[PDB]
Amino acid sequence: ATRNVLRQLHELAPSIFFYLVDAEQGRLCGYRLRKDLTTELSWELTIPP
Amino acid sequence: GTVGLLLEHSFEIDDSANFRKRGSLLWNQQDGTLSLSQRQLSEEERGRLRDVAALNGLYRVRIPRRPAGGYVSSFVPACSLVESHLSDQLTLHVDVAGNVVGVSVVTHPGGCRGHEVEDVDLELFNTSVQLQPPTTAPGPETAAFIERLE
Amino acid sequence: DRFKIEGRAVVPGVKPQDWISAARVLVDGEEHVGFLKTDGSFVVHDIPSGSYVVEVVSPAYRFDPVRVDITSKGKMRARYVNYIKTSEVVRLPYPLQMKSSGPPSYFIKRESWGWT
Amino acid sequence: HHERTFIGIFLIDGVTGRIIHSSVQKKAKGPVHIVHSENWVVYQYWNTKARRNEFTVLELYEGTEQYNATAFSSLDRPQLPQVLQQSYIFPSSISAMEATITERGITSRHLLIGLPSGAILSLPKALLDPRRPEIPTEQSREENLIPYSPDVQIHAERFINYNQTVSRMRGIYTAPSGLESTCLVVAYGLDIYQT
Amino acid sequence: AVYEDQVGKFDWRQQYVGKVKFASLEFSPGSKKLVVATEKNVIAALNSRTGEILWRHVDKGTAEGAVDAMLLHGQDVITVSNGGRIMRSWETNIGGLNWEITLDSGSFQALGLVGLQESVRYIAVLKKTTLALHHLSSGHLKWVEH
Ligand SMILES: *[C@@H]1O[C@H](CO)[C@@H](O[C@@H]2O[C@H](CO)[C@@H](O)[C@H](O)[C@H]2NC(C)=O)[C@H](O)[C@H]1NC(C)=O
Ligand SMILES: *[C@@H]1O[C@H](CO)[C@@H](O[C@@H]2O[C@H](CO)[C@@H](O)[C@H](O)[C@H]2NC(C)=O)[C@H](O)[C@H]1NC(C)=O
Ligand SMILES: *[C@@H]1O[C@H](CO)[C@@H](O[C@@H]2O[C@H](CO)[C@@H](O)[C@H](O)[C@H]2NC(C)=O)[C@H](O)[C@H]1NC(C)=O
Repeated sequence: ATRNVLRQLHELAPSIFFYLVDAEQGRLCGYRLRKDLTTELSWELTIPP
Repeated sequence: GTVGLLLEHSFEIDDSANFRKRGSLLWNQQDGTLSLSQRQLSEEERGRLRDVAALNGLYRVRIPRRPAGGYVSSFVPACSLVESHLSDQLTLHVDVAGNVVGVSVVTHPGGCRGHEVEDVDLELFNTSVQLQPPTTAPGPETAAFIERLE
Repeated sequence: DRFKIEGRAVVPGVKPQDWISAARVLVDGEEHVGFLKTDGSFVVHDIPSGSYVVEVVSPAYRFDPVRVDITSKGKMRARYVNYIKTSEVVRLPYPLQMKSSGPPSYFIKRESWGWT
Repeated sequence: HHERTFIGIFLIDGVTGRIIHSSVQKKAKGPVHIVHSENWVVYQYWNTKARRNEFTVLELYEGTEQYNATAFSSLDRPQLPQVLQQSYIFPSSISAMEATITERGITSRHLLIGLPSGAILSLPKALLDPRRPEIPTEQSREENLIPYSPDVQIHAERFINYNQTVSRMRGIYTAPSGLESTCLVVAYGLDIYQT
Repeated sequence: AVYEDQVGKFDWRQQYVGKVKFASLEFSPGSKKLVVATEKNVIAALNSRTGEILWRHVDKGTAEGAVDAMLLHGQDVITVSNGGRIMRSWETNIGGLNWEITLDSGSFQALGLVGLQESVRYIAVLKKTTLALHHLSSGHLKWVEH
């Protein structure tokens, strides 16, 4: 978490996405990174277990 | 029998979640048909949409799962929708048993060339709606091989 | 409703004590595992009714797999293995008489002198 | 139950969430071994109606003109690809599966398969091609494509380990090794093997 | 490999056994052996001079191959496994197998060795309900009591 890395992430935030899979509930989620290293929900899918 | 599903759309300046009712989907399982009933945009809605498209915002669509039991949602660039004269396509992916799995939204054509669109081109929803069940994978054909081997 | 599979394994020209220490018998591809006795015979236990493929694995000799069909009552039959045209039936003796065919070939040969 | 079991395959986009492909294979049971590489997916399963192990290969193609040859943005792809599928019969079980890698991807691609007996098999990828025709034609000849055959055979000459068998295999790892013709393979189970 | 000439020039293999659970070292001891059983459901015989492997047997990896009890007698090993279901008599000298039998249902509690008139000839098996005595030479059941 250096200053240069923090600046680069502040510049490049809206181009990085996370996707998570929960097998117990069969739920897939996808978030997008924000400027201040926070995340917001973008997409969601469900498969009935 | 026919069922009804709510369909909400959201767009904001700061890219938050402010979903509100947009339309209703009528789904008939017997013949497997899907139809949409919606309303046209208001004035301040058009202004806010133009601002969102200017600020490279997003346009989110959400439908529930049970015709507060859950939601399925997706998003598309707003500028790619404004420049397309509100011509878009929605696909509803369903399970094998008949459970709603997902919703997808696309526009034709894609991309953002930075054109200029006036207010008179934002009055109608050229929207297509499609349903999608899973296909069936093929198997290893052998009878033709056996008979040709003879 | 649990049954067993019995058989014997013989390698021609070699007495059994030289190779049984590094061999197994597999039923339905590691679903059931058995080991060879001193003289070569083997028995696998707790096999439910159905159809299975029995083979003998050893890193120095070859053995052909055999299909075994076991009914609900317990009467069992043995036949060849074929994945195309599965309905074909060719009888094989039971209890299993699995005889080796020779060491496997892991390598590729070359060419000798041409003209005398 | 042996008549109401199935395996579902989903090809999805990680950014937006579009389900690019949905498929279901009936009369099938696990475990499932899958390899997903540059353009294709190959997965194996067990078929109960015939009681045999089967391979399935899916391959994706675009049209005849590039939509965009300068970049690839997942927010600007409104056209679904074309999917070609095929299946084959494999006369054994599988303990592991992996694909070879190289520096530039110039050499041919092979699948390393770890059998329960202990040996490791090298299967060419060109054998598993969905474009192989059932009825040979002149175009097939000019493309130099082998006619379809439903069975793949196992030969002892194709093993990469002569008799250094690996028992209870669990993983196969491949490395480029700074050369366009050699790949380093490490198979780890109860034993450890390197070649 | 290929050509039968590059054998051992590029490849190498290392063999292993799991964490030890039971062991037995008393022997002739003219023969140098060390019979061991691990938690990976594998039973092996290691050389004592160097530590190599003379023979090894690998069972199922799931819980249906766990070894419950192990005993040694002369040149033979007696093993009870599969949740008190399978009993085996391993011949240590050759690495083969003398006999293998299946016990009745129940839960294994303890394994013992009994004899008469300065000669051991029977094996005693205890399960939460019953007690059984079997022959040692052939494994045939002698009797069972409740
Ligand atoms: C309304 O939406 C459609 C949805 O794609 C737009 O696309 C046309 O769709 C029709 C129906 O298949 C095709 O025949 C046309 O070729 C499509 N247009 C183009 C440019 O490819 C359509 O353009 C939109 N506007 C209308 C119909 O006025
Ligand atoms: C192919 O995609 C690239 C990436 O989006 C496009 O390049 C961008 O084009 C827009 C306007 O078309 C410009 O505002 C951007 O500055 C461009 N970015 C880069 C990195 O080049 C390109 O135009 C697309 N090509 C076609 C034929 O549509
Ligand atoms: C695996 O195969 C190799 C084949 O080379 C065996 O090595 C040969 O063993 C014989 C018997 O001792 C020797 O006469 C040869 O000289 C060996 N070949 C070489 C190149 O050294 C090897 O023994 C086999 N593995 C086992 C466990 O037997």
